[PDB]
Amino acid sequence: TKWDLPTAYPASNLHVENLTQFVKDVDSLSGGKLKITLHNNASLYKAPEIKRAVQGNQAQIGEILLTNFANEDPVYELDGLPFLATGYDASFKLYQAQKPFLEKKLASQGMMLLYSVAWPPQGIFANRDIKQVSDMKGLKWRAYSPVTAKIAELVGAQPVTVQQAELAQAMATGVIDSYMSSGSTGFDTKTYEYIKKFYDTEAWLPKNAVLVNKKAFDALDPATQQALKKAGAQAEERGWKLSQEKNSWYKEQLAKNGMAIIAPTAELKSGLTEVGKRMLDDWLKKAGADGQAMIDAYRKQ
Ligand SMILES: O=C1CC[C@@H](C(=O)O)N1
Repeated sequence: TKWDLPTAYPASNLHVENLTQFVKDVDSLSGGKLKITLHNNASLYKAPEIKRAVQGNQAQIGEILLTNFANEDPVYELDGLPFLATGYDASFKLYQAQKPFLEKKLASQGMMLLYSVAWPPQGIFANRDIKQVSDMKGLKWRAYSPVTAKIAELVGAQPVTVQQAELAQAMATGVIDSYMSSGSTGFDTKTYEYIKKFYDTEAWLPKNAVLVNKKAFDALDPATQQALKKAGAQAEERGWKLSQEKNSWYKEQLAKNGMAIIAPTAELKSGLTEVGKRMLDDWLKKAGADGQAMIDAYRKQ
């Protein structure tokens, strides 16, 4: 059996490095009965397209950024809310709280959640001095999701969505001067050529998820199914591992390259916390009882 797996990120990206090992694990564990071809850097499907591609079984498996789908259902927005889970442990616990509801929602559309891994803690790339939220008014902001567009609007920035595959170009032509993302993305797009500061706000840790079409899964023999699930579990473990481990490497490498890595003032964090509380209120209202259940489970961990 041959499957195709689109990802929106380049070969050098930590999630794709992990996906590369994952496809090798599926081959090895399934004894070669399942071969997955990776289509990287949005070459086959682009970020906004991948969930629909797997839903229709155009690709049997695919990697998405959960928060790209925040407008479709509140469950997708959760790991993009600022100042709710601001480290790897809190992020993993938020994930565990979210997971049953993510799986339920995906199941309603004929998909399975294979594994999910957090991007590194999100900071602000800017050329400006930002000591408080007001210092962000009027920023030419690059969003990578609906939620990150909302955050921009809430700080008075002016966002435009640009996928990572188009980010280097958007910076090089000056359409955007600032954004929130990881040291990972900053490094991989050589953001240091155009933008000189990264405020290490660790505001959230958004996850990617590898989704599988249920019908495609069901067509496989039991051993091959189990090989895929085991490869999936190994991928989750390794992905969280590599995400956290490389985070310090990217920050120090960005510094090597002339970027100022700056811890946020208490004032900047408090202002963004206020934005976060507003967004969580809004989210609870959209999400209803399921939102409350998720937040309760997260707060119990
Ligand atoms: O850290 C991240 C989250 C999504 C991706 C991006 O900037 O598009 N990099």
